[PDB]
Amino acid sequence: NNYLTVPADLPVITIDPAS
Amino acid sequence: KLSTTDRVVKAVPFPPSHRLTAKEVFDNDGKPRVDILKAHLMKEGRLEESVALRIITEGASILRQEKNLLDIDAPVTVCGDIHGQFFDLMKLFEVGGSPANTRYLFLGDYVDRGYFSIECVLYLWALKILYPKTLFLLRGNHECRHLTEYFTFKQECKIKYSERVYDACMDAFDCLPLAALMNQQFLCVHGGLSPEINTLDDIRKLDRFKEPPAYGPMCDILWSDPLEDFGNEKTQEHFTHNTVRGCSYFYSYPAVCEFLQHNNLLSILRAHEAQDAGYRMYRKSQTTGFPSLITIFSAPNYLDVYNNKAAVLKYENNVMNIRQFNCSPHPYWLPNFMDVFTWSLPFVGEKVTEMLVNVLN
Amino acid sequence: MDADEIKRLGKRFKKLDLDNSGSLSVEEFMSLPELQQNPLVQRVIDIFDTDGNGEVDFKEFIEGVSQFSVKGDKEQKLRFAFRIYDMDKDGYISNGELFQVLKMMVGNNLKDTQLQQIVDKTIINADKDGDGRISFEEFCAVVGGLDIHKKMVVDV
Ligand SMILES: [Ca+2]
Ligand SMILES: [Ca+2]
Ligand SMILES: [Ca+2]
Ligand SMILES: [Ca+2]
Ligand SMILES: [Fe+3]
Ligand code: NA
Ligand SMILES: [Zn+2]
Repeated sequence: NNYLTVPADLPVITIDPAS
Repeated sequence: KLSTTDRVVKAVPFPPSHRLTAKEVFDNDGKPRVDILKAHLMKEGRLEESVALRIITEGASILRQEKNLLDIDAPVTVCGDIHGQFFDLMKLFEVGGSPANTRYLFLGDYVDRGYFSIECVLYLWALKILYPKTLFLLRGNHECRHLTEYFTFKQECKIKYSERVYDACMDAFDCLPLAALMNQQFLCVHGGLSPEINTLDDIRKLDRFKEPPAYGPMCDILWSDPLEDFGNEKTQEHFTHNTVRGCSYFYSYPAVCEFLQHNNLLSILRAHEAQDAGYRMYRKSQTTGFPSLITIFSAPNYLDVYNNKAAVLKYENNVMNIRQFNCSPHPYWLPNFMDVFTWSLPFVGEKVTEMLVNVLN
Repeated sequence: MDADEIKRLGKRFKKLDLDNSGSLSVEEFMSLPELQQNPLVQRVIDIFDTDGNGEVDFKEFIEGVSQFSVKGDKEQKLRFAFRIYDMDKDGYISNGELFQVLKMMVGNNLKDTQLQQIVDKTIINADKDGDGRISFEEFCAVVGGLDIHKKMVVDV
């Protein structure tokens, strides 16, 4: 190892996708 | 040559060392100054212990006076697991709307896994103090002593605050309501249904002011899941042992539909299981034409590896509006809050010794 | 130290002193293939180079190797490790040098932003007298219980 490593009526349904 | 004293990566702001006092966190009328708190906590700033304890115990006192089963009218924004992802909670309020003018319901699992759990608790508890009748908090299965000592929340408290603050959180978590009846249409819980819960009155009769037991209705509310094959049941049993959790049960689609019809409900809103999109709409009930179950999950890029979206559900004007959001940057911590000396010294001793052995042959 | 050890170190010093100048340069250390990929070589050389002239003379060589003796105590070993981080040799580990030395060890396994963040937090949490830097006493409070001194032993 040469480098240090890190240890281990009816409601409608709508969609607003991610910005 | 780079300075050996001044900081190398100057674009990173040095976190504040000062701990906020009571006058800095509570205004003239005793209301939390959540703008001050938000800005300070986003910088990884800490509070004085007495001030953290005041937030926790004042929030607990509000929760302590609430019912097991909250009665929450629409409109409301419903939110799932947070798991200590404070910088994603900040984005969540941007997407859902300011608590100054937005009603909120959180379904639990505020702590563990993410390394900003105490900041999540302090900020949400401050908001509950400031907005006692428009922001609501339910208990998740991680809001207990059993899981927070196994995962990292207890250690996080001891690094940033004290075990006294951890103990205060545990007593506060005991006050968290277990369920919400939302707009007289939705039962909202962290996990789900229970073989011992056939009516909403069965929830009202529970004693919630305790560590969640290893079995029983309070356990099941916090811990249960839909079957893996929910809606496609060969599995004719309504409740079966939940082999994923090691406690509580899987509930079937017939189980959910029967509960909904008997209690005149439209759907169960819950969290507790990560979703790639931040939500899942389950099979419609044949008698309602509406999804029988909805999972909401508000922790984006869960565990820094899932790469999932988060979502919240804004229910308003007879519209169920799913709002997704992506993860946001957060400051780095080594696993288990390890410091860089503990992390690097084994490697230093290994490599300096290796050099010497080779130099000497 | 032991007489036969002094004799062996003389012979090894001469073999490393490629240009027979009486002092070991960085290039001469780096001529050893297994040192070329060890990211702390320059730090160890700097510690051995107590007079700061950039090279290791024989006196420096012997005193440097002596710190890795079986007879050395815990404080002696831990103080060598401390000096790995304390680039400027003022007796305190400061932010800039802690980042630089960790950056040598980790390379690209962490981004500069992430490394600066955990360096900041270690400085804050480990600084107990408020001067903003880590003394040997503060250093040992954190790592003293890890028993790394047991591994820093070399047979001459
Ligand atoms: Ca030479
Ligand atoms: Ca020299
Ligand atoms: Ca120094
Ligand atoms: Ca100090
Ligand atoms: Fe969870
Ligand atoms: Na405790
Ligand atoms: Zn859960």
